[PDB]
Amino acid sequence: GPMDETGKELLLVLYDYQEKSPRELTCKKGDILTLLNSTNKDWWKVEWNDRQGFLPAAYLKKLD
Repeated sequence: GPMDETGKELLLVLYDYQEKSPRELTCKKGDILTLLNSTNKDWWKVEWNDRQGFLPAAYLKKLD
C-alpha cells in the first residue's frame, strides 16, 4: 500500500548476485529493492523486506 511505498526509490536487479561478505545481499534477476544510499559509485545500500545491505551498482537499475 502507500505507507510501504512512500518516499521509496525502487531498483531492479539486472543480474543474479551472490553475497561475498556479511554486509552484502544475495539477490536474483528481477528482484525489486529499495535504494537506501547511492553515494558510492561501486556499491549501493539497499533494502529488501527485513534486510539492509550492499549490492554492486552495476547490478541495479533505478526505477524512479
